[PDB]
Amino acid sequence: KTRSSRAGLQFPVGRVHRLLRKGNYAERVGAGAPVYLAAVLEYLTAEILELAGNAARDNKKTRIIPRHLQLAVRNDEELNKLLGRVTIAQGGVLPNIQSVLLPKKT
Amino acid sequence: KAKTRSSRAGLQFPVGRVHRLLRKGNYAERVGAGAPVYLAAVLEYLTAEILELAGNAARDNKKTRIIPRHLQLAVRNDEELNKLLGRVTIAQGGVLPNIQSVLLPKKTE
Amino acid sequence: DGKKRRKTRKESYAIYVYKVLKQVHPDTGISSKAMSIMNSFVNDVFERIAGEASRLAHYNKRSTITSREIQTAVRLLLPGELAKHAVSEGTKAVTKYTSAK
Amino acid sequence: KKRRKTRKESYAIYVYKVLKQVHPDTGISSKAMSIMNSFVNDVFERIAGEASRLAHYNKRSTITSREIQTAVRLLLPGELAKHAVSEGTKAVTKYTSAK
Amino acid sequence: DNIQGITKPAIRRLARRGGVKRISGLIYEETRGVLKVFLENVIRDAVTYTEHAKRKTVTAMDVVYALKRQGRTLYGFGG
Amino acid sequence: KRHRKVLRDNIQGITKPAIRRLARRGGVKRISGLIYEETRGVLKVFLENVIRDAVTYTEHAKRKTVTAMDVVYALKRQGRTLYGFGG
Amino acid sequence: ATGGVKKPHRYRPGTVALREIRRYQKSTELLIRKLPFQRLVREIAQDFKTDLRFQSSAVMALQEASEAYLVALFEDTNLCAIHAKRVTIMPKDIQLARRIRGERA
Amino acid sequence: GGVKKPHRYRPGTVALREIRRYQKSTELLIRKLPFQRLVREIAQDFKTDLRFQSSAVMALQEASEAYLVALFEDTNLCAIHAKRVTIMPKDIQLARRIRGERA
DNA sequence: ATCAATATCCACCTGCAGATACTACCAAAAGTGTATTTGGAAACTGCTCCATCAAAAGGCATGTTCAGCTGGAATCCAGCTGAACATGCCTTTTGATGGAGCAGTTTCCAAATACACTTTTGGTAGTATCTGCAGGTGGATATTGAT
DNA sequence: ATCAATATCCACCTGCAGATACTACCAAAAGTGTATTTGGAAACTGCTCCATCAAAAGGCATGTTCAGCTGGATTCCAGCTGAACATGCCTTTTGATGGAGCAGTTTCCAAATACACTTTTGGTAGTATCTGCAGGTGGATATTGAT
Ligand SMILES: [Mn+2]
Repeated sequence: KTRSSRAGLQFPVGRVHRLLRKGNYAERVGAGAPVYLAAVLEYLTAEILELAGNAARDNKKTRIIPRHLQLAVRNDEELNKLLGRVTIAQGGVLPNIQSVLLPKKT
Repeated sequence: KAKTRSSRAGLQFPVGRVHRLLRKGNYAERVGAGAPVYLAAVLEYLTAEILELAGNAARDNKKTRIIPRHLQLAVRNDEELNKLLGRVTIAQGGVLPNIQSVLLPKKTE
Repeated sequence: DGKKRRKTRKESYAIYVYKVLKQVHPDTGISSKAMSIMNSFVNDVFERIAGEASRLAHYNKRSTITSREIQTAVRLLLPGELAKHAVSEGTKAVTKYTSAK
Repeated sequence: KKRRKTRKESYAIYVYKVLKQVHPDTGISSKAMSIMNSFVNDVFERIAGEASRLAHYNKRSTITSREIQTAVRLLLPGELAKHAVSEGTKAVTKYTSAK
Repeated sequence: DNIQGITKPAIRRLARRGGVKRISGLIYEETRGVLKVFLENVIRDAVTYTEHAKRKTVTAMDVVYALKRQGRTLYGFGG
Repeated sequence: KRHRKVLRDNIQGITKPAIRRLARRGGVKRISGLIYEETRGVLKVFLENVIRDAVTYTEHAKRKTVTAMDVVYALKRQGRTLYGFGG
Repeated sequence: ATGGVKKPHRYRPGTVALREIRRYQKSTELLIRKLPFQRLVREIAQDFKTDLRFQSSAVMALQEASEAYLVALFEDTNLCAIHAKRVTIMPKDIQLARRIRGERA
Repeated sequence: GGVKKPHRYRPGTVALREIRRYQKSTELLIRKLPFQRLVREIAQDFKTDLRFQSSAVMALQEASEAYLVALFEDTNLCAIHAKRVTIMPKDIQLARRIRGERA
């Protein structure tokens, strides 16, 4: 029986372990450590697709693409501050046009 | 012991201590033999570089001993250090004396 | 007529993504580029969590990162509501792995 | 008398040394000294770090002195960088020709 | 007073060092807001460091480790 | 069988219409005459910047080619981290 | 009868811009042409280092990066004219957007 | 009562004189008590019943104060850009945004 | 307020690259199980500096009158800047051949690791003279701003 | 240009916050010979991937005229704000006690890990057929714009 199952997750609980050793972030790795991680990583993955999935239904597409991800990420308070120095590769820009740039008073 | 690795390189920065700090921090599996020499050297010089200008800075303001204010004035007045500390705040450092030119008496002059 | 001087494996999370996808949307696909973005998402969030705990330990003389450091990282590194749910989601996983065997 | 003796090791004694090798008559206050000890620690970790990442992209594990060269090269502004690399290749060759 | 503990002239004093001649009236409140944002943000991080080393006291290193990752590094206290 | 001709003044390959579109998307309305020149320069530094890091990397593990991943480090390490092209 | 301007269609100054401010925003392609933005990633390089070569896909990354930027440097620079009570971007705009960003002084 | 035209330094001049005075000096320009109060009032909401090593509070006072100062130069610059010399909050709001705070 | 004259949605359609799909081997990685090591909680108490007390002292803040001008608004003419319209060029495109130069596998040693063991020294901890300088005093006079 | 009207800046004075000089101190940090371990450097080569061609077109950038109106400059004037002056409360701080709590030290096992097998899997390769939507057409309705 596998350490993913053992913990309930989907994100490779053994594979994140290695990368906590090969990285040399500290010397010794715990037991909760690599588990507790593959939980976060997964959750987030999960978070950002319940968004970029709906993104996709809104414009009648049905396969997620980078651009959907930009709407997702960008239309969302926290993710946005988590990804303030990130750059979504071909993920346009949230539609937006400033006020004083609109033509009126005939 | 016989001769310090520091003086075996000709420095005032512990080419020994570096090698421990580099091992304790977990930067790699294996710190090379040259590594801490180089690293110490490079550090040593930069610290000479500041102090030089930090000495001069005080000598302009009629003083013998260095205060923080002598560091802050030293640093910003120099382009390449300013960038190296481009996003650092020296405690009790103060700021370079500058006033925007449009705020000068009689309209703008 | 197969295989050329065994090419090193480019082990991504492409599959662990797709698996955690179909859960959220059973009938939504994903491009390569759509995806290829998500991998570095994982990849990126890793480096930071680990690394931030790496720091926590070194400010504590700890030569080990426990799930409590990972938590402290997560709690520092993530913004608000994203923090809580991750914190909990994390423990939930530990809880289960310290209740089997 | 080893109780409250958890060593708070610094660079202060080395900072003062170099202080003199250029401005022998000029002093340094403890407050300004601290800054000067914050600085060295700072500049250490960066170069150290930038070299810690530099091994890993290359699939290497030994932080040779080369790593540091680049680490600094990547890190240090224009001219102020050209000098550092030198002084650090200076000291390394001295050590290579040592007892 | 606390947030009202920060004074309009002190704000004028801190602004003058910025190099400001004429300070509009609303500023004083807006600034007092700007000041709270900063603080809440720092201490939250700092306190999270305290709580890790199991302590009921914020060290001046909890603060550096906080002000560092914030993005506003402070020399002068690190040890 | 090799080619390679002189490579000069290619900042012009960045053209006013396109320096427009960037600015359209920007959410921008009226483009003054100068911006076209100010931006081209503004772009040089950036490229100039990301590149003397992209390379400082390649130059290192003894290569003669700058890779996708090569850039990514030169981005990230400057606070411009891109996802997509790898790592 | 002699009195009625002309007839050829002309969209007012600004209501093609909005039509475009609307459009590029919508999507995602890079607004700089490849070959010409290529020669500049070739060219700025060889000036640091000759004999060097690029990956089909590093120059494709150096784009979406240095692109993105402008369109978001411009984002910041629109904002700035607007703040001088304007609707035109003039060089001084950018330069203020750069300065405050910490791109200058 | 009457005063027979005394001395009243023309406005902005006592201001423009204080600018020079404070740039040249370096002392923390917030009364230490109300600060050490505002520090204590906020952190309580993160953890109740705490302590602040006197350095830590000043460490923060160096940071908070020095932030503001810089942020004020950015404002003034923003302000002068509207062709003004009086910093309104409409200025601050642009400076924070560009820097990426309201962003 | 129509009425023409445009782009703009939206629907239907295709063409195929880019998706998803099985078979297949398979080197590495994941897990299992043992001996073996050890980082850090567990709890006890020593003291360094944190917190409120006390209690002056006056420095520094708050409200108040006055009027100086700075911001903003209201009108007006140069010419900048977009819109459009004619052309024609260089990017784009889709493909094909070296072949440069990257990368993967085999070999071998200089250099780096763990290790037992001798020595140097940086931090501590009082203890005590030293000392540049932060505020005090003239008395100059520069900058300000009335005449 | 005049000259009071105040803030500024220089030499010269002395006292103490705070840097310096001296010894006793000791764990631990570092250098020094020993014995072992393997990282990475080499040389050879399979092989993906870039430079480079080539030939054909077609959207795309160039320049050009033309004129709408934004930017910039002008005058203006109302009310926000700096100045100054009067209180007078509120910070300062020193000066020093309980007493928390950081921070130190002896314990001791649960937790890491290094150890050698064993099962599994996820990635490349290979080949092979789908299927979502760019993309191109056309016809209905929306936006803009001169009457
Ligand atoms: Mn060149």
